[PDB]
Amino acid sequence: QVRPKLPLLKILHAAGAQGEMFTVKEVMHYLGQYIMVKQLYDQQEQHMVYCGGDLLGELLGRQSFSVKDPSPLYDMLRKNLVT
Amino acid sequence: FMAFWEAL
Repeated sequence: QVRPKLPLLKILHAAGAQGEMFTVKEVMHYLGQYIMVKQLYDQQEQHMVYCGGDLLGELLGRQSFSVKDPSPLYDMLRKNLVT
Repeated sequence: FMAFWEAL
């Protein structure tokens, strides 16, 4: 089980997550749900996520990322999940 | 999107 830091927790809650403690599988699930709630993926190139000007981009340190190269996402999670 | 995301 992991406990997200507050900015990441707010993202998960905005996507429908409840509580403070999660499995990594649950964190990944609600990050995907957040990207869809905020409509951050490109409808015409659906592996591309454009997160500039969103809190998610601020945590990632990126304007965009691809689901085919999730390395910046994993770097963020390592920094923002307390295990 | 979800087809790709759930494949991680």
